[PDB]
Amino acid sequence: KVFERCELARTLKRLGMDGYRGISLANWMCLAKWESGYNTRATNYNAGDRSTDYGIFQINSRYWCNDGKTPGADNACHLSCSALLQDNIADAVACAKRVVRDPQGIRAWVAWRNRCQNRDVRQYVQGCGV
Repeated sequence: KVFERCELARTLKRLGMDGYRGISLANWMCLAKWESGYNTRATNYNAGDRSTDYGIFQINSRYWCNDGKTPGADNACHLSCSALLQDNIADAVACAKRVVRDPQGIRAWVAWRNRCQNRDVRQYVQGCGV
């Protein structure tokens, strides 16, 4: 499923993401936008370390979900990586919340640092009623 902007903003808000561990909804939107273009089916294989990034937040298999094919990987969200490819993003949101509970917070995603940190992200939620 490829979400429309405001559709996603409200979906995320209903899932309790607004202000989760101090992270505004606009930050999550900017993250999903740059990670997957709001596409829940987005996938990226990393030939370098044999891991894959899954879903709307491009959550990596080396640490967060299990796909059975990533060497010496962890599964901190305790989810099959397939759960991160559903149209329903509840499990992906649960996992993204897990990711940010760690030291780096939202900084865990390099894309956020590159495209969202110290940027004007207001435009991501304007007009969405959130």
